[PDB]
Amino acid sequence: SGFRKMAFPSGKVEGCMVQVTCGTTTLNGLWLDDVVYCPRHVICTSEDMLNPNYEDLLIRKSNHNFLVQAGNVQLRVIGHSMQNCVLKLKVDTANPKTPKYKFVRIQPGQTFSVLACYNGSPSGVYQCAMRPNFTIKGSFLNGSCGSVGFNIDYDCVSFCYMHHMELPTGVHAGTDLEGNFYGPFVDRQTAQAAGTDTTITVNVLAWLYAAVINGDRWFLNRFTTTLNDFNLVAMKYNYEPLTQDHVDILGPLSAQTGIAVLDMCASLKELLQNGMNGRTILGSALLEDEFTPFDVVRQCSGVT
Amino acid sequence: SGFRKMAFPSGKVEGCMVQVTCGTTTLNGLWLDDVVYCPRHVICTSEDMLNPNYEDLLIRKSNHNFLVQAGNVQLRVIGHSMQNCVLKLKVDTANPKTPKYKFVRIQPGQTFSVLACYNGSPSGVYQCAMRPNFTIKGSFLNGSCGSVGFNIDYDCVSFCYMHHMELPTGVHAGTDLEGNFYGPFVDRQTAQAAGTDTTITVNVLAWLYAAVINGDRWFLNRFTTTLNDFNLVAMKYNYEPLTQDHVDILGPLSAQTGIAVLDMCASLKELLQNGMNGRTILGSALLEDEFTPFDVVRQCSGVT
Ligand SMILES: COc1ccccc1OCCNC(=O)c1cc(=O)[nH]c2cccc(C)c12
Ligand SMILES: COc1ccccc1OCCNC(=O)c1cc(=O)[nH]c2cccc(C)c12
Repeated sequence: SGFRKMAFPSGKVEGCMVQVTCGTTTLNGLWLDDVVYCPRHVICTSEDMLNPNYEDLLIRKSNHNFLVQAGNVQLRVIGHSMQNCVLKLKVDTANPKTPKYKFVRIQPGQTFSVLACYNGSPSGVYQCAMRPNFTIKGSFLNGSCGSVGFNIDYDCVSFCYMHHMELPTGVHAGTDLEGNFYGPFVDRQTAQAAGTDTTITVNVLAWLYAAVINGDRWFLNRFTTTLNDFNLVAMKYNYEPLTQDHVDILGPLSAQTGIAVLDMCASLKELLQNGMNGRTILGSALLEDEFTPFDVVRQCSGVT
Repeated sequence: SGFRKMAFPSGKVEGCMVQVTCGTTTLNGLWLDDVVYCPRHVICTSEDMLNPNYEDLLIRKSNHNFLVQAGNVQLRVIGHSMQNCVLKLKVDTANPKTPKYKFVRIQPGQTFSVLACYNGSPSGVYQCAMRPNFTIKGSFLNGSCGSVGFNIDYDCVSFCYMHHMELPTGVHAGTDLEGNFYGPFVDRQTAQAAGTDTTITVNVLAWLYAAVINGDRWFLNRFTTTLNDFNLVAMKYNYEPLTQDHVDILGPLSAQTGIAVLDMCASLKELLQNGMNGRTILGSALLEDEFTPFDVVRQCSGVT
């Protein structure tokens, strides 16, 4: 028992982190097979970043200008290319530590672990959610660019995120591993509107199920509701509308606890309307939305 | 910017996890050099656990009865010994993945990362604190015994905890790597009183400094207090008394923010007496005590 914001073991990803330097800019790269992936803004200078002409900046760069160092060893760069907002540096040596991997574009509301790195060295690992507005509320300082987000299914790492920047609001933005930004963001130092965010309803319900499994049951009530009635409350409280696909994803947790999804919706409805009254659920005094139904089952079943 | 419950990168510890089987019990072992460390209760059966005679149970066991498997390879056990509540299985092969390491006994209020494992396979990593009453509020299921707690200083892993059991209250208990339990706990299936717990005051103050650094400043007020006045409030709210050693440890954060420790104590005093009034600090609606002053500086400075 117990419920924690658990990250995947980061070992397989640690073995892929390298340092990429171009001119005076240093950031992190991901070395998979004979390719190092990194944010394309590694080729910029402070003057460039207000509106960089990436095509022109990259034309002035040659293979030998990209300094890639894996720990203490230097990699020889034999090709370079820009794909969307990422640079792909072909190296002459395949990473011997390359795990089985996939590149995936995650959906908003899904979760992943971030391995925060500086100068190609891992510093920490944390679990987070891709917000409905495509930002991530991460923890990143100068030099963290190129740190990646991932999920691990047994021996396969699915890389879903590469960190590109911090918005003026203090939230984070990045791309999939093909360099396509999540959200409307652009790799420029400009004011960028992140859309209206909402709370991930399916995750809050999944986390209420995790609470019941772990013994925190005070919020269970004698009520039920309908998808329509629940969605009127979710609208008022800036929660994502609950669909039958979400109810279906919550099926296993509903079966495990014997609490019908709409009955859990009625508990959530009461917590939204009345608050927690100074009480806590799984050590939290707010409604947590960073655990998916899959995460709750995985944590509550011990998948390795 | 941003502040997360960040765990150390678990790679160096993942390479040390093995599966230990004795009879029908399987749990996790830590393979460092030519020794595998595991909880001594691996030699018990369900009937034994109410009050096991460990010396007698171990006498019936021979080297060949301890099945140690590192991934898919089997280790040959050439010696066994019990030290306090741990078993030390001498194997004929030194772990090639043994990082530079130390065994340390952490103090209550200090933090560490746990690499939760099942059948010798890592499943997840999370950050937690050793509670003032020597329990840990972890997330562990059946088979998690032998999972370890650690801290990493550059290339050196300081192992501080090995998981032994879940108390009937749902909190966790374990030992240092010499097998000495933290707290009054014994490795028996019995009702065991965990002492009165308190909130880690120095950590809550460190986390308020992390909040100021990251932009959450609403709780700062026009007041100050004394160590004596603050300690009367800390007594009433079951917080650890603040000492000058704690103020001294908070020196660097006080210098970074320019907010005197006693002025931050006055903000904490007001939050204890008035609550958060439906507001949040670093995404939390309660006062967080699982970040030490060292953790706050490390996260806010990017140590790798
Ligand atoms: C405005 O910056 C960019 C905009 C578009 C593209 C790239 C931009 O920056 C690239 C460098 N950024 C970081 O390394 C950075 C990332 C982060 O998440 N937090 C920070 C906290 C303090 C200081 C810094 C520099 C960071
Ligand atoms: C009463 O148990 C012991 C007492 C003293 C000594 C050893 C004891 O158990 C050894 C086995 N324990 C676990 O593997 C276990 C650990 C844990 O943290 N959570 C669980 C959640 C559900 C089920 C189980 C079995 C666990």
